Amino acid sequence: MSLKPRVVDFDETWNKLLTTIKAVVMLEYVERATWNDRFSDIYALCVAYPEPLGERLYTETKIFLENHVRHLHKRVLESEEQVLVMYHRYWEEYSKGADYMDCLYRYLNTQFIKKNKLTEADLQYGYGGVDMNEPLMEIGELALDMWRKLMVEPLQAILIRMLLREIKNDRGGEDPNQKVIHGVINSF
Amino acid sequence: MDVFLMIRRHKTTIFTDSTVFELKRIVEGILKRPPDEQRLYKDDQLLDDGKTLGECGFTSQTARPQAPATVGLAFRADDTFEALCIEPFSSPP
Amino acid sequence: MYVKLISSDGHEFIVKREHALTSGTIKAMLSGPGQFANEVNFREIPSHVLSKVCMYFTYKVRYTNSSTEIPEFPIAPEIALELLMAANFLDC
Amino acid sequence: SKLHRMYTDMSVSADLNNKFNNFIKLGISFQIYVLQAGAWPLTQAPSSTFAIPQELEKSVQMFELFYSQHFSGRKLTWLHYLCTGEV
Amino acid sequence: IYNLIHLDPRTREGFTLLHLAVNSNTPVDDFHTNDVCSFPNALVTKLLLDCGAEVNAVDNEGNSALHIIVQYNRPISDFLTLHSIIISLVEAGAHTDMTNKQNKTPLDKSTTGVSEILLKTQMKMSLKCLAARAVRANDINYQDQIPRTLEEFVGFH
Ligand SMILES: [Zn+2]
Repeated sequence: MSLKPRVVDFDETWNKLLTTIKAVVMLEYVERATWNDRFSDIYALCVAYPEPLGERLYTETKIFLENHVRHLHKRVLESEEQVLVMYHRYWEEYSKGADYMDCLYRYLNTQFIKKNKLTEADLQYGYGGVDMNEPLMEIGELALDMWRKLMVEPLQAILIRMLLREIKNDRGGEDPNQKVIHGVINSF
Repeated sequence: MDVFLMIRRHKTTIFTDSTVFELKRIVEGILKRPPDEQRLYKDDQLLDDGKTLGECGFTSQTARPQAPATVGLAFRADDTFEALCIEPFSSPP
Repeated sequence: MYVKLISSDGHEFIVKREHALTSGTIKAMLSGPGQFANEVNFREIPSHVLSKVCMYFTYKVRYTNSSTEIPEFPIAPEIALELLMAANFLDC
Repeated sequence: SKLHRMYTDMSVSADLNNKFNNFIKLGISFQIYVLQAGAWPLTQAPSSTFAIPQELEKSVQMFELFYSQHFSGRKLTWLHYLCTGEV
Repeated sequence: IYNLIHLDPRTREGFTLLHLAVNSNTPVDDFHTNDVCSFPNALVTKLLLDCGAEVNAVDNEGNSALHIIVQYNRPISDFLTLHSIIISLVEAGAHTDMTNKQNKTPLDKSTTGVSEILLKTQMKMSLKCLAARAVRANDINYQDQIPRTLEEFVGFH
């Protein structure tokens, strides 16, 4: 049976996984059979005969996401005054990519993360936390929290200033693209 | 009607829950193949089209949720469907 | 309305999709770019255990909060361990 | 005390009727009551088993179909001599 | 309340907050037994669950906060409270079938009639649990064959 705990190369498996991951997050077409085959590598990693390897995979995915968001931040902050129309493109891409990614890590979410996840109850009434650590979170939660942490905070003042300025232009009567502005506001 | 039934073609299995011709029409809709070309061999015995559920002689006791009634279907082979068998599934070691 | 399951053995089973959506893993697999238009292939599951899983699907479909005794699901002795293993990867 | 449980009956009956539509999601217009047998002064048990008309049986079977799920351990009592309908 | 449930308040026999709350509260006395602090009450357990106490807290006899509820003696007394407490307990993912030492299914240890039926209204059938019971019925090696997580799961059955 190929569903029995076994020994496989973590690095070799990650090499093959990253190729599919990069195409997925960019909303690029991937072969359905390849998707189905990759869906089993996650379980193969999560149950390794010597020792479980989910911990390393978590940080590896985190660092890949951080590298990609850094590249996107570079590209966006390079353009000046075109951020309005640029924002929508890669926000649309990243949101769908995050949703699909959260779908794809379902087993890791269900069997690993929730056990060490912080219960919402103590995050509310209990408090009880002051450690210098980031507790394990959902993959989509990682994606969104990181996206807020690393991109919107440095580049918020100029965006809000130009949105307020465009509000005056609309008060003048002219109507810019309502879809783009609505999506930008809804992103908040 | 409320009958747990299976169709077994070579590398093909169909699960479905009151005449034989109705089932032939259903499997035609499933596989887009004419119903008269296909035919049913219950225990290697041809089943006439229009044979209702009552005269099939098998009721709820045979058609079980856990053990559905299995039916062999001779799919059309050139003119007519004869001598067609499903490959048996792999047994545990 | 109907979805195809392909085992590592090679046998193909056609099932009503409303039955199939009982297991969360199958629902998640359909979600994403692989919209398949459907057919699904598992590279490691043998045919017989997947057939037992399909019978579990339809048996759960038949009786849901139904009144009176519910007939137990027969289990073969040897395949018990394989069923326990295959429960996770489908998360049903 | 007996008067107090009179008023709660209507609120209970409305709740027992509002909680009657979930799992269904007949050909007749069906509006009915669900009463608390322990409260109402309707302890007259029906001495005759009135055969329900077949047209109304589908609703009656529909009625007892769902009462089990969201009302567990509760037993229904049918007062047919109080139910009315339009023909 | 949260800081207290975070440390383990476990007594000598093994009981926790929930176990004391659900069963008969013996030491009620000196006007605490009168007009206040009715045993097997629902609101206290609801508050405790909301604060985030562990649901399937293991017991030295494995009553597991569910086998206690069924052994409620007279069910008609505070029957609605029993219904509400069962609804709350099945909420938040308390495994329905849990056996410690000898197989103690909550259905079997229950001896109060209609209450049994109430539990039947809340069970959810899973292939995993059913297969775990089937394999437990036999004596099959399960060491290093299955993944790590399901050893504790097969062990529960
Ligand atoms: Zn179980």
